[PDB]
Amino acid sequence: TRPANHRQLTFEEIAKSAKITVNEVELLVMKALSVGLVKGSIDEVDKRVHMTWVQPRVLDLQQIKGMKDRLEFWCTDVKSMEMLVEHQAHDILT
Amino acid sequence: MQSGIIHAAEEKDWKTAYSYFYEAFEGYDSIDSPKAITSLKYMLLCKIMLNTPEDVQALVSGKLALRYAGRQTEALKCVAQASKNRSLADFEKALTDYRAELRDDPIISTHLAKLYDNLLEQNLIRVIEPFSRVQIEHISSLIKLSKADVERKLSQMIL
Amino acid sequence: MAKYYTRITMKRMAQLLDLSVDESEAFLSNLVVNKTIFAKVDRLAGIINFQRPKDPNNLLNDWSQKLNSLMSLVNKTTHLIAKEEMIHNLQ
Amino acid sequence: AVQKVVVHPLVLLSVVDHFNRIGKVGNQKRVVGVLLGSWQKKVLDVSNSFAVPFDEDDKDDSVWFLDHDYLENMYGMFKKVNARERIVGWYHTGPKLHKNDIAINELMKRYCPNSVLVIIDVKPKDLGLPTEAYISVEEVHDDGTPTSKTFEHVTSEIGAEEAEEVGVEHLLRDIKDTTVGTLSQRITNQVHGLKGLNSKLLDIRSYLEKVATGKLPINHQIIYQLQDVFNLLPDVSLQEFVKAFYLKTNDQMVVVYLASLIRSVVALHNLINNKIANRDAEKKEG
Amino acid sequence: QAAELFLDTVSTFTSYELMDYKTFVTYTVYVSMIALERPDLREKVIKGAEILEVLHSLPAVRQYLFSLYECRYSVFFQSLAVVEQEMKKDWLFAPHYRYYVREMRIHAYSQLLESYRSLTLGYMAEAFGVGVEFIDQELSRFIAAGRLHCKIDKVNEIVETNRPDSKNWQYQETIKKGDLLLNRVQKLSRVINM
Amino acid sequence: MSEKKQPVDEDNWDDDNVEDDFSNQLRAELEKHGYKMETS
Amino acid sequence: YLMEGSYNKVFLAKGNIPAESYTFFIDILLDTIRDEIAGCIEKAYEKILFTEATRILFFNTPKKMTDYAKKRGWVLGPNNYYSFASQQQKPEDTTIPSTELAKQVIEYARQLEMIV
Amino acid sequence: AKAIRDGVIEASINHEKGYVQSKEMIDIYSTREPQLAFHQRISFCLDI
Repeated sequence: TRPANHRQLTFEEIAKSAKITVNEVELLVMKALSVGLVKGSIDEVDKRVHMTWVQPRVLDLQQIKGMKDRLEFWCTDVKSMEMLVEHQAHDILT
Repeated sequence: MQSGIIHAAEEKDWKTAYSYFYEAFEGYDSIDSPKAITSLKYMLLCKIMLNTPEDVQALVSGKLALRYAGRQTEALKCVAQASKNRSLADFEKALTDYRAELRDDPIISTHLAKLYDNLLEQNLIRVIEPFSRVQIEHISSLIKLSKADVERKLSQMIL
Repeated sequence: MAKYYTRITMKRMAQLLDLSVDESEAFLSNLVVNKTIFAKVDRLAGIINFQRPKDPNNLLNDWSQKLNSLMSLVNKTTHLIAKEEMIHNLQ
Repeated sequence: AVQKVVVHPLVLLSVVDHFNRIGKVGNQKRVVGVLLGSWQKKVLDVSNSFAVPFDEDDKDDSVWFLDHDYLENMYGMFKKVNARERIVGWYHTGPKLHKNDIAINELMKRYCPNSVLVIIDVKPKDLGLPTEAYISVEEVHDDGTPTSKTFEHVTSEIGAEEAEEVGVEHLLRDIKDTTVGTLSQRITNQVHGLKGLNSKLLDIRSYLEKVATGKLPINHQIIYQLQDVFNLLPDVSLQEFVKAFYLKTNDQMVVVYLASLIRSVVALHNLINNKIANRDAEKKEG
Repeated sequence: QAAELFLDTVSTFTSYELMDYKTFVTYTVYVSMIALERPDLREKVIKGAEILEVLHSLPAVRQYLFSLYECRYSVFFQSLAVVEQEMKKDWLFAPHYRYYVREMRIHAYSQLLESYRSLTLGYMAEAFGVGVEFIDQELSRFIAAGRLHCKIDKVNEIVETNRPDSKNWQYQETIKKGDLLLNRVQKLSRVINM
Repeated sequence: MSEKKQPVDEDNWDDDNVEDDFSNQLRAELEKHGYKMETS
Repeated sequence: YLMEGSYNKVFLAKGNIPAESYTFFIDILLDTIRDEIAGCIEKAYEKILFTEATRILFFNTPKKMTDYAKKRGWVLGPNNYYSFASQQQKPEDTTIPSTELAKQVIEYARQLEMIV
Repeated sequence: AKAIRDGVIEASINHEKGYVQSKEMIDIYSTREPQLAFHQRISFCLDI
């Protein structure tokens, strides 16, 4: 759910959404890393974890609209940056 | 022997001055045991002086020195173990236990302040290693020494 | 702990060892002077950590590794799609 | 098991001339032939080939024919003229992956264990390499059945040879974008490679043609990889990605400044070498 | 380079031009104390018997060397004023006597000041050298001179240091020599070809 | 040659930088210390 | 005096107009002070009571301080000039250097390899 | 104040207390600007 903006959650939030206490969530997430469904790092003092890689899931015909839209401007990024190469690098090789 | 005695008394060349005692012992081989067994002292003390402590055990592990065992070569092996493990009281028990043959020669008396500085800073940099911002009180505790001399001495390290 | 813990205090670890913080420092001393576990401990805030260089190189280097795996990854799906179109829309 | 393949211009033309000598059929014919070669160090090689006679009718498009007498006699002749050369697989002319090429490979798998196919081009246009090779792989899964012998494209490239480079480079004599300074990188990959990423960008857009209108398989095995793409979007320009970048650009332009600094001194010294050639020639000759 | 040519002081001879060998010794120590750092000073000039026995007859120079090595900062300015005074009245050093002690002061300030981070300004008047306003205007013109890497606080009476990298300082002289040689080949480039 | 059509009319640089910083400051800085012995 | 940060001395020159009236010009000189420190009131001014920055310019407590304090920020508060200072958003761009600089690298390579 | 308008110095003046604090802005090495001082001179020496 969390975007690539942060995708960094806290043990207070784990204790909120899983309603399991503070001294069990570390064993839970280390078990998750030991299984390897998730790949991330553990900070203890700021009570946050930098979860990076998730186990991939399935989705319906609605999320392909969002992946379509994220594909969409990613096309014209390549168009827009490549047009500088074609325009400016034209006189080097015809 | 005395080609290495005076060169050790000026501390200029422990390599060749080491080699003079080596040649002295090779001349003392199997014909003069009291000069040979004291000729082990001036080479292995020159090697701990050279701060290569393992080769003491390599030499006395050799069969030429397995013949000439004794109290004083063990009194060199314990010093080699002390500078091997790099701690001060490890050496202080070595002077204390074997004081009758360690603290015996008039030049051997004047080799232990500089070795005390080398081992002082050696165990010092042994213990300073693992950490970050720290206290001087805990390092005075772990060294088991004062705070003024450790503060000034570490200031001599950073200076 | 060195694998998964970026940074931990000098009470949580000692609670995970069920012994003193002093004995904990003796345990973390002889392994980093063995340098078989690299760690940079603290004894004023107790904020100890694992595997912390500065890395002027591996940020952009492993970034370029993600570039290579990325271009291989988009290289993977591309020839996979076409046969899937050919098992429905060939003839 | 197979790393990559090596394709020669001799076999590359050797499909095309046969396509011309069957070019009078006009209507429809794929050029199926026997691919010959070796593989060493798990690196596939293709050096020679020929083409088996082959016809196929559109109604009941599962009726194919390979003259195995034409296989055995001509391969016996090629073994006789070259015992080093042997079978390596097969090929077909490959516009768009014909359907009988699911069991052509099964028809002649008894010759080569990795009986590889090669898809070529007869109408040459792309912005890449129009050379293709799959591999036969069967893997029963939890979303189908048993017989799952699908084809998987092993990566491909045109390999060269010291024998063939002389005659091939004689056969150009036309245009050759050598003098590699920076321009060869700038054009073969900084212009060309971005348009290489254009088509791989566009291919999943062509798959995205199933939102409510396309074919029946929805997701299953397409979205873990794309989910790993958008998972694998790189780091933004805020955290430390800026700082090491200005660090190492800040180191690279130093060396650029050194080289550009010395180059002008070189040309200056040459200009001194030219004015000595001027001033002691105008008076001497007159 | 001058101490580097003055490296030996052993093969050097009872000269015609420095008829005192010991004047040559004073010269090589006066150039060495700027020319080399502590490791070098803490092995070369401190353990040399051939360099030790000739300053053995020197009361002030042996003091002036050991006031710096032995952290005797207050008398170091006194003997510094002596040697700087004679250097002012000396041939071949009178071209650069002001250049000498302006490096000596910032050298000792670097020595003491690059030990601690939170040492205050009022500490240095009694243990280092008298004059709080002198240390004020003296460090102020050196931070203002772009050296002596620290950053002084004023109205809470504390001196703070930092540590810079070897990047921008090493960058600085590169752009200096680059602009200098650019001026050189630009000027010559207009000299030749009319 | 060297005509100038006329319409109108080391040894030094490191020394000159010594003048650049210490232009006019503490010239005879010899007795000010002995004058700060009693004030400081 | 308008060049440097001389401000109160300018009001002393408003205490010394010796030649003639100069009133039509010193009133535009009023206005050019009004927008000036109406503009540079926005600096790193951590908190100021309703005395100092109040009486530096002209106005003690008319609603002209509401005209500036509500024209701009520095909101009327509990004897308080509110120092709002973000200065955070606009840095950390590699992309504009990765556009302009990617232009400039090609501008290097033009006059590096291609004869002109 | 006009040194902040001119931008000669950055940090704040404690106008209430009286002191002028200044931050320690270091590491200009990780900036675009030494590449700018380069880029002024790269094309220059290419031109000469």
